[PDB]
Amino acid sequence: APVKFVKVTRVLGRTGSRGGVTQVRVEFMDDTTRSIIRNVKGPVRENDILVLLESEREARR
Amino acid sequence: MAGERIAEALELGMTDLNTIREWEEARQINPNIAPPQRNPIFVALGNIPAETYVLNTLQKIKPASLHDALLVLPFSTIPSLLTFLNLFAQRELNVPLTCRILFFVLKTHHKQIVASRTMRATLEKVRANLRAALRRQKDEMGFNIAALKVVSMQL
Amino acid sequence: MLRKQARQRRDYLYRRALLLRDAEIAEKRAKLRAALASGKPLDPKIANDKELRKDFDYDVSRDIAKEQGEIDIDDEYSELSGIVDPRVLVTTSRDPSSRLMAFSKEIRLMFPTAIRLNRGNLILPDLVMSAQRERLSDIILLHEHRGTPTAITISHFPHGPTLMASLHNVVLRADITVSESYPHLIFEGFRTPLGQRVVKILKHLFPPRDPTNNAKSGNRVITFVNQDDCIEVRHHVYVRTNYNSVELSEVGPRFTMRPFSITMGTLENKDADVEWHLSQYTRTGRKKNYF
Amino acid sequence: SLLPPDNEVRRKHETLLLDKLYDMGILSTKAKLSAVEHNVTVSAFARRRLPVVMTRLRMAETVQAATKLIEQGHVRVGVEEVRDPAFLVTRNMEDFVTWTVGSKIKQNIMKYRDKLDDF
Amino acid sequence: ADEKLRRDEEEIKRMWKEISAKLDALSSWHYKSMIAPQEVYAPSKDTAEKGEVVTKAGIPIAKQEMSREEKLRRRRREKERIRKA
Amino acid sequence: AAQAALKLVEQEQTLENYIHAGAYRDAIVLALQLNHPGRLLNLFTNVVTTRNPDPDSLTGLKAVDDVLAKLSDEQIFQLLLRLRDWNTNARTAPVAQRVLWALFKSHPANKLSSLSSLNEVLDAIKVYTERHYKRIEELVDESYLVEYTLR
Amino acid sequence: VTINKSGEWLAFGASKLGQLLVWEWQSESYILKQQGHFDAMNSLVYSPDGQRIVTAADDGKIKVWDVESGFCIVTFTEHTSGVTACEFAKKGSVLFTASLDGSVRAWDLIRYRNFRTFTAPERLSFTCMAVDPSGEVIAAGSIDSFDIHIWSVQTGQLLDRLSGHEGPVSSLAFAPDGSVLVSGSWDRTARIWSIFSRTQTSEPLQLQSDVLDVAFRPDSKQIAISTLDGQLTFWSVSEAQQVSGVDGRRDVSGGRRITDRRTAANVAGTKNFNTIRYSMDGTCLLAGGNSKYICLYSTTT
RNA sequence: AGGAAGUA
RNA sequence: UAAGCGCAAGUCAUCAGCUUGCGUUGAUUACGUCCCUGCCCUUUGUACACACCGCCCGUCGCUACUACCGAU
Repeated sequence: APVKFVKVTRVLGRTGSRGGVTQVRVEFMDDTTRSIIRNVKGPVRENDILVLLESEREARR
Repeated sequence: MAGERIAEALELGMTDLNTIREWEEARQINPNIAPPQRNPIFVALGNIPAETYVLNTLQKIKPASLHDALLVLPFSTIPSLLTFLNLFAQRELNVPLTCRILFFVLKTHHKQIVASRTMRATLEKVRANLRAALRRQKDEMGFNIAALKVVSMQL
Repeated sequence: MLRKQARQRRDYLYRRALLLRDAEIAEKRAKLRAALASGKPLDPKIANDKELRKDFDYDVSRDIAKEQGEIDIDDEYSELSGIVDPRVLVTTSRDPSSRLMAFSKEIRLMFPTAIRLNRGNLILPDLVMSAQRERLSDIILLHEHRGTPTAITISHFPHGPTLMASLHNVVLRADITVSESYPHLIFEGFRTPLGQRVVKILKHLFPPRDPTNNAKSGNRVITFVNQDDCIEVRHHVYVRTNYNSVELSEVGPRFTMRPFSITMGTLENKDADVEWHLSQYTRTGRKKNYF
Repeated sequence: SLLPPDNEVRRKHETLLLDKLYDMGILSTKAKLSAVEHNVTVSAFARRRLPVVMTRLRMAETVQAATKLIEQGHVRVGVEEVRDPAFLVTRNMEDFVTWTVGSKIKQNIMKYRDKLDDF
Repeated sequence: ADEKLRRDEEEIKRMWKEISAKLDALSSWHYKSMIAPQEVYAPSKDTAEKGEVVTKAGIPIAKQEMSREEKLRRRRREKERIRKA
Repeated sequence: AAQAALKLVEQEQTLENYIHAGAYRDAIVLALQLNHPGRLLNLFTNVVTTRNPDPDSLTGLKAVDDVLAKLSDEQIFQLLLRLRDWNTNARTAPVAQRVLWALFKSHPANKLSSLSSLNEVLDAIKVYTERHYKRIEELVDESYLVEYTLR
Repeated sequence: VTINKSGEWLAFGASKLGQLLVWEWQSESYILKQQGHFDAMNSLVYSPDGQRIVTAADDGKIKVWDVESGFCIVTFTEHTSGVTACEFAKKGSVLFTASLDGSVRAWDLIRYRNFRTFTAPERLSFTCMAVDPSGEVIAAGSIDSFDIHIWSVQTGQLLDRLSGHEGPVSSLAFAPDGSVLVSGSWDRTARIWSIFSRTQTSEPLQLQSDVLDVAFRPDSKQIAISTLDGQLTFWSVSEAQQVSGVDGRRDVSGGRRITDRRTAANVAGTKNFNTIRYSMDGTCLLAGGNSKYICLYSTTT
């Protein structure tokens, strides 16, 4: 399980569902192009470096 | 749920284009019996094209939250959206809409689009259909404003 | 700010004193006009007062506006009578109980534009300074005995009449969510001008209404009615099941209220002039409803 | 008051005259047009001037002391250092009148009250 | 006469503009190109003299074309506007 | 005119099955006769949203261009009435500028300035067409983003 | 009166108002008819193009001047009694202005006529004005009331009036991001107004004296206030915290008007900045008051 | 007078 | 703000089985979202643009005209 650092561009306003879970737009940090959207618990803003595990997650609510 | 609406409608239109390109290859082979067997959500609206299905379900979303449902779109289903904007710019189905939401999608996703390669080929296609569409309609309306000038000066 | 509201207190009390100075010239002027119009008997002091005729002819038309009902009476309410939405705080005593914060919950749940603050440790001139700066157009205070509440003190701003009232026969919410529409005020038994003052300081405490279809639109009613100067309020929600029938339901706190003070000036003015208080310990004070 | 007394131009210009002149500060109640008939007065204008209204606010002791102070320029009305002794002060500008910023008079006030601060 | 009442009223309005300007000046002001297309032509009921009706879309749609269902729905829509207004 | 009423009922009974059929020419003509025009706008929207665009044409389908050239005076000016009524909407402006474009390409500036309330008609068409033209011009200058997104 | 060498143009100057005009005497026509302001100005801004400056005055008119050619291209006369403030949006289409008439008039500058004149329910006289950069929110503020009134442009009504201040709010400014309103008031305080989210919250900035002015860094991370001492100070906006400050009392002293029996360097009343701006880089400030010196500071050093 | 129906 | 801590008062109603003030010390954790539970409002208006949407829908009623089914 290699660790992939990652950061944030957009905060996805009207989508985020089921409680305080913020869904967020994510631009990868080592290769600064590949951008997936991830599910984030807790307070998160733009320009905020997130640490994610295995990136084979394409799901939402 | 609106981004899920254009996600699943985008996927149903994508498999619809898959079935009519398989059937289109088969009718380029022979006029033999080749059942297209379309989707029982398309046949309930009446054997409609995916252009007017996906266009009408992009006109259901009210254009405040158009960029919200449009902005939740993942990079997996950006290319099928570019396919249908190639079709909307081809047969000219509401070109201020396909301009507007095209420019939202590229305007966000530049570095993935400019770093990719295949969507610069389909981006060349939608460049051709978009430029020909806006070019033609622009030329028509310019001719009409000139003609209305000549008649209104003629009186 | 403070110089503004202090000079507004002082100027308001001065103009009220000029009302009390001009009461006799107002009644004398009204008998002059009504005896010009109706018929020939007129008092010879009125007919002989030579300043009254000139100041009459300058000041007829405003008494015409009063008799017609045109102008509004100078008051701590009719500057912003029904246009502004009155923001109303509710607070408690200093260290409230579980029952007292639940009662605070249901009475802020009674008024629509009513915010609720935790008490904490908040010096009371910081209550009137805080509601003075963030323009809470009414605050109400709460007091308990062992959680079962025993007083409220409505008190509004910049310098409006506080009312202090004890509290009896209180039933909270029972076992089991209540709507917040702009409610329906009814007021029964306020026959006197003191009843008209307490009815004014209760009917400018709620959000006003656009006057088109208030008679039908809305399902929430709030009822104040006094027997023996101890007013009542119940809180009912209603569906009008016919054109000639209606189904009510008790929604909240069963409430009765004995006012013991009406003090002009705010909650800090413990020196300002009362207009009313309970006359216990007089000998015929327990035989009168309003005074 | 020479109009017929049911008229609407009367019932509006009464309220605008009385409310204008009251909130100006010359009248003292806004419920009597007889108060304009014999209670508007050049003494009421002159007592609505600046050295009298700060004598009345007790910014000074007398109108001569307050006039001398506002010709030496210690006062302000609002934000601007007023040096005119004829500056008419209206009723809500009788709240925003105090001493100017670096005022020796104000250091004498905080100095009397034993609470100054050289900061 | 009403000519005298209105001549007196206009002279009193002239007096109040002059005097009220002089009062605000004494208090030093501490008192209290063309046309859009929708204002050249906009399609509406006064603009259509029809057996058709100009809709809220701006498009005339004729009753003779309108079936049972669409005249029904426009009755219930205008009655929705009556229950609101 | 009871037989004229039976003529109206009969030709309506033709036109509904005619729009059910794939032909559009005598529904343009028979709708400029029947004078109920919301489906006339549905006919121009149908004919410009056809899949088949050919030839080098004016409206799309072949007969429509020279049935606009073979349309008469009161019929054409009444069509200018309903194109100043369809030019206002921005959803049906692209399907009215194209048949309006066929109309101005066919008929000259004397047939169109021939009399039969003409000034404010073509003025209203002028101002709304200028509005939507300014919109699509701004769309073009936004399409050079895609021109840049290649290289 | 002067008269051309040809004999075809006549020029007339009326000295009381501005009123310069040139007149073709045979083709009877104004080739020129121009006028300045016959009263003190109160505000100027620039279009975001940068080619025209608009200025308002106590004359009652708000007029639109071209930077080249030295003429007023428009003069709007629909206020009365002195125009206090004057501003644009991001767009440069709409000219939002404010006046002691009691009204904020939102002018359409391509059609030369106003959308919407807002005013307050009780009669006010607004002295300060700030429009959101995406120009769909209006803030204004007065001396008579000391709450702050917010209208909505794409509706037309009044969206809120906002609390908090113990004195007449005397400088209003939205951020060029458009997330934060900032109020500067005579309660010797400033205020961060976070409107647009679900918590319309405040965050006060306890200052030392009466706030005269408020200006934003063109990136919205830092703000400057003029306060009545004569001192400017510089504040972080995200984490609200003073970062810097100038005491400019001696830098601005344009001394000894007549009817000063006090000396030039003792007049308090020329020793404060009415108005401050940043430059478009965000490096230097303009600062200026009731004085003779315009005072150009920096931010980093 | 009732019962059931259409269109506007 | 929650929580601890003592001190004072007893103000015509209430309150010593306590009540109400007053100071002292003072955090964590949300400060976003309507997904769950709900509550309110939109689809009519209220002034006008540059911009943008494009006729929400079902069930009975009230009337107006047209023609019937069964008594008298």
